[PDB]
Amino acid sequence: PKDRRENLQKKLFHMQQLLPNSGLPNLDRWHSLFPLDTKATRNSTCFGYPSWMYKAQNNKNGRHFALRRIEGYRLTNEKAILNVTKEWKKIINANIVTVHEAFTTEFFGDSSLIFVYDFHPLSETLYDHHFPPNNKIPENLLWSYVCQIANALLAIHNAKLAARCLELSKIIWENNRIRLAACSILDVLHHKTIEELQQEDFVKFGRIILALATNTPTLNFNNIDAALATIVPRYSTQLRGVLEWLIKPSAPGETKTVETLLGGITTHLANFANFVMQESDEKEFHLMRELENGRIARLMFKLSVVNERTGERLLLKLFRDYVFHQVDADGKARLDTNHYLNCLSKLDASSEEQILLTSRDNATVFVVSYRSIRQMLDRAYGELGKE
Amino acid sequence: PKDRRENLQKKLFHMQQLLPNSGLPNLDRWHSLFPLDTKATRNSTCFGYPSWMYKAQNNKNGRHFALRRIEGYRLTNEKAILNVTKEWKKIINANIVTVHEAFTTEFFGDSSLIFVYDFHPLSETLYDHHFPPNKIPENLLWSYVCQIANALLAIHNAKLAARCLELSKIIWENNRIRLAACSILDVLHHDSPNRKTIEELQQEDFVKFGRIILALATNTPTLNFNNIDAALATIVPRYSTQLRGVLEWLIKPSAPGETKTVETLLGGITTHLANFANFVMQESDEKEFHLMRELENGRIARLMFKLSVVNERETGERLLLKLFRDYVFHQVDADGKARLDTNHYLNCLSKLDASSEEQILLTSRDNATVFVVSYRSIRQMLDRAYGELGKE
Ligand SMILES: Nc1ncnc2c1ncn2[C@@H]1O[C@H](COP(=O)(O)OP(=O)(O)OP(O)(O)=S)[C@@H](O)[C@H]1O
Ligand SMILES: Nc1ncnc2c1ncn2[C@@H]1O[C@H](COP(=O)(O)OP(=O)(O)OP(O)(O)=S)[C@@H](O)[C@H]1O
Repeated sequence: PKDRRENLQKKLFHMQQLLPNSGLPNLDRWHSLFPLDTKATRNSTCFGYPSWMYKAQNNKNGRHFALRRIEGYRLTNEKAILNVTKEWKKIINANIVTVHEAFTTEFFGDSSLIFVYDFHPLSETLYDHHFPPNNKIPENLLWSYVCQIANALLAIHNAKLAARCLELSKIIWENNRIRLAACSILDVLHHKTIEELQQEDFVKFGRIILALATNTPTLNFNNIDAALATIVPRYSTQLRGVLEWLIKPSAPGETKTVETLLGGITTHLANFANFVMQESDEKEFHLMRELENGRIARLMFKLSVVNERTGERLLLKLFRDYVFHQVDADGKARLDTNHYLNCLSKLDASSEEQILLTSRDNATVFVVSYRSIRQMLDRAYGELGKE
Repeated sequence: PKDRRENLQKKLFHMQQLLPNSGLPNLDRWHSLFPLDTKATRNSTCFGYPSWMYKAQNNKNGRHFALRRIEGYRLTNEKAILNVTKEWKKIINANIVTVHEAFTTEFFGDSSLIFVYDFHPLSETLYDHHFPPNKIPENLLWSYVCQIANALLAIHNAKLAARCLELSKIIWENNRIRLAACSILDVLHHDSPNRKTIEELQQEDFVKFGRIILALATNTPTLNFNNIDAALATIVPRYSTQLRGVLEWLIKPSAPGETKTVETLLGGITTHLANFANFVMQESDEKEFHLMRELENGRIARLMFKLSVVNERETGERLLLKLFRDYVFHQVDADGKARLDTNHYLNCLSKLDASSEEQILLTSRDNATVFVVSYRSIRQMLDRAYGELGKE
């Protein structure tokens, strides 16, 4: 479908996107740096330092990656990078943006620390997404968020680690898929036990969901119980119950763990697993249909290698003119992308439909089907492979 | 990849796939019936009647569906088909082959009852897959447990039961399993003495659940009543203790003080549902990269469309596009023989599509002149020339 296709068109387009007038310094291992930031203002609330986001191409493999730059940071200990990235690089999770390495650079005309993450096109912060630069969220979507975050914490926690940074602005959204996008950063900048940090995780978890449910971006100390009571008419009591459990501190004799929360999740984990599957299935049928592009592109390779290098190949020449050199009555071009598309669709299927191939010298004209032409193309292409 | 390319084409070929000499009769709304039974033998153990499987194309929408034929069933009551399919038609679940309708027909030269299901290409029965005509990994077994649990959850919350729960009636396709005989016994037992309650029937599901997994785990197709506890102690060394505990919980009838529900099983599974959920998600992501690649192919094809339109329509700035085409596809070796290289073709057009800043050398027909040019420059010459033809 169209929305799915235009989403994919927007993803591929974001990756190629550049800014011809931009002046950002090329790194030793990176080039084509592109800004990901959506506003012109930066605060040090999130990191303790100003932050910049960029899309860049790797010089060695050419793939695109995301770089989070921390402004005004000087390395005072090579252990702070090495003792953190050694643990976080290993963590691979569908709801955590994977980090690869961390290094300092001086190319920004200052001292910056640079983290590399997987680049996810069209990702926008969960904050900006539910609170635009200027109603209520379905409960199902809220449960989608809880399950995804639960999946992440289970894995982080299975590594004797903690998220530390768990906020609306550091979780990326892309078609209802959310990921933790600031991992391993506070781990480095700070050099306090992991368990208490793990407990704060549950707390930060709760405020994020609570914020979305009550439609309030900024969160205060005073309404952890007030805003908790605004959700009972709009949402189920089960929802309010989970939020209450994550956010409230005590857990007096047996402290909060992810494994205990899961039974709390229950059907939504099963339901959720069902949803991702319905989605993986829908992509499967959508994939098979696109396979034609590969079949069509591969046909164009063959036709172009053969053309213009005589014989049976004359028809193939006459065929290209038929597909692409069509003109209107005044001599004006009859550009029709659909025509290009439909000829090749028919060529790929070895369609039995017939066409008229007039030579430049009009004395001879060939009546032929797409099937025959298709068989002719592979033939000529195969004879070039013999030598 | 080779496997990814080959698996998906095998799906599309199977949906369209034919057998001309079959002699099979078109129904009131269906045509082009293609047989799916892979074996030459039929027993009436599963349904009580011989069964036949077909793929058929719908007369109205042209889409393919699977039809399970029950040979020799005479309709004695319409309430049997309405009362059942109205509840099951409502259920949409990824581990359940969705059922649409049920009707009788006489086109087979007899009395047949027909169920229509969604058609899932390249599907094979869980039985034939693991027991064809060394250990099954534990990860895969939990995947089956999670999927079946997912199905039972949806079924049970609909005040229904699986009824049909066997290896031969579950289809496997790339580690994805689905129940493929649902709503049938609902019909075939719709009219019989001593009916069990949906509550009692729901309990049998759990028992059949355990036996299926147990069967895969003990790698014994045939399972007997005497080894429900015997075959159960062989898996603690091969498999984890959690797994044995769950099978025991599912299979044993007793439900000693309370009877078993899926909601209770779910909490028993715990991390394995997350593991599974995490896995399906990553696999769904990989399809996204393959998807984008194919969409990319569309962009490459659209570039060559433009390029083919311009070429042989020249000199000037279009002479370079002509020379670019020679550069990409008319490459020859030192001997003079053609140098076919799809990779060369591929990487050139990728660079053309990205408006790469990389430069390449374009030699003219006459070996005297060579153009130092970038893909970006080539790209801008290409789009500029293509736009100027729509202007006239
Ligand atoms: N792995 C990633 N892949 C792609 N885009 C990403 C990735 N991680 C982050 N982003 C993008 O980078 C941005 C990071 O968020 P920020 O720009 O720091 O939020 P912000 O609030 O606008 O800026 P502040 O206030 O200075 S933290 C998001 O808008 C995402 O779109
Ligand atoms: N809903 C379905 N969609 C696609 N293929 C299906 C479906 N249901 C069953 N099949 C295929 O049916 C084939 C065999 O059908 P079955 O009736 O389940 O087994 P069988 O051994 O051929 O027949 P009997 O009578 O049980 S011995 C399997 O290889 C499956 O791929």
